[PDB]
Amino acid sequence: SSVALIVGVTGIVGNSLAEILPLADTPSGPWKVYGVARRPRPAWNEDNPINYIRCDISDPKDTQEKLSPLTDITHVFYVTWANRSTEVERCEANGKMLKNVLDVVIPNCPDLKHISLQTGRKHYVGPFELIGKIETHDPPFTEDLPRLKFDNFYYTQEDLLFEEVEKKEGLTWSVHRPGNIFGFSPYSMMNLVGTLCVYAAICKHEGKVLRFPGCKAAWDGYSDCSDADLIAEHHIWAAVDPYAKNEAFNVSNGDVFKWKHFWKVLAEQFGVECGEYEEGENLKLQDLMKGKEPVWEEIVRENGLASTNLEDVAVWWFSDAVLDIPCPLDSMNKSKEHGFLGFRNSKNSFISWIDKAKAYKIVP
Ligand SMILES: NC(=O)c1ccc[n+]([C@@H]2O[C@H](COP(=O)([O-])OP(=O)(O)OC[C@H]3O[C@@H](n4cnc5c(N)ncnc54)[C@H](O)[C@@H]3O)[C@@H](O)[C@H]2O)c1
Ligand SMILES: CC(=O)[C@H]1CC[C@H]2[C@@H]3CCC4=CC(=O)CC[C@]4(C)[C@H]3CC[C@]12C
Repeated sequence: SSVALIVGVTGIVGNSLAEILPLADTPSGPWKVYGVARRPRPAWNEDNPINYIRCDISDPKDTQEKLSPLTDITHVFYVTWANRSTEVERCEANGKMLKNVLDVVIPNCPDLKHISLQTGRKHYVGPFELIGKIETHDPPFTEDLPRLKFDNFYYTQEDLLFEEVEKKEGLTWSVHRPGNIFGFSPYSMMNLVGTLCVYAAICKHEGKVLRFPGCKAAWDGYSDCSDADLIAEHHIWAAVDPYAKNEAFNVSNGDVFKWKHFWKVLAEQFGVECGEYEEGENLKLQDLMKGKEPVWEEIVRENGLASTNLEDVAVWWFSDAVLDIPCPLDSMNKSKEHGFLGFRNSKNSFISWIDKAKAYKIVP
């Protein structure tokens, strides 16, 4: 039987992996699940049969401390990251985080079969600062085209992973590059759905219109996204399928959409009146929601929500970052040609993840 390690279990995809791995019908199930994180176990992670572990993977001592006793690990799911001012600092911080984990697991786990590493569609468009500013390859992005000639901590992590798996015969790897992730995790540093839900709940409480905080290309152009549960199934599939070993795969829901339509979905789900894209405005939730923490705590008590601080639940800079730029699509041909036929209805996923945030009483 298989034993999984989820590096970043309170994450947006780690929480999906924590919910799906111990399922009875999950491939290679039953699954024993260790889940690594720093914070204490929150309230939306409590009803899963997961063996929680508190550890800062940037500290090589706590990583040797907490992970050396773990003997039975068969598969590893690295699904965390760290943000810094420049991309060079992200290469250093995230390379060391992945290295500390692998230095421990590979020798101290005799049955280690697979390591799956989650990167992203930034692999193709470049780091945050350079996005829209550098000549990329032409979309839709395919997995095995040359890397951009710029720094990128996805590149740094991939090279590291390739060297580390060599230290064990029959050790095998996979990397998964999702688009914007539709999922549920209040602790996530990039939870787009949760951020858009809070902005809709604040527009509702104030009687103001849900205005689009982005550009016309995100409003009127084609967009796609990656469902968190679908990314989890994508990890598990590559972890257990030997015809997907040592390969990089995109993972997106399989359909496109326009935030023009999704806005009315978001508007319908919170009772707000849908606003349209206003030209020559360039509205930023980071600016628009400045100093609105009292309004949030007013919403929380008036709707019996869970005790949440606006900063944790809404990452305005991320939301602004995604809606201010056009959406270049990726291709799911390589995954489908290797036998992964999973998919999601992006509209239904959006509603589904909105309703999960409502269900856990994070938004009204
Ligand atoms: N969030 C997104 O929308 C998004 C979309 C595309 C690709 N990505 C890529 O997915 C990968 C993972 O992102 P995410 O968004 O799933 O993560 P996340 O922010 O949603 O959650 C990360 C998880 O790891 C844990 N954690 C963070 N710091 C830690 C540390 N120092 N030590 C141990 N654990 C730690 C957190 O507690 C959290 O549980 C990243 O490389 C990201 O580039 C994310
Ligand atoms: C709808 C949209 O604007 C999305 C589609 C492709 C997405 C970008 C490319 C993929 C992506 C992944 C990340 O983890 C950081 C933000 C970026 C860089 C995304 C920001 C928002 C974009 C541009």
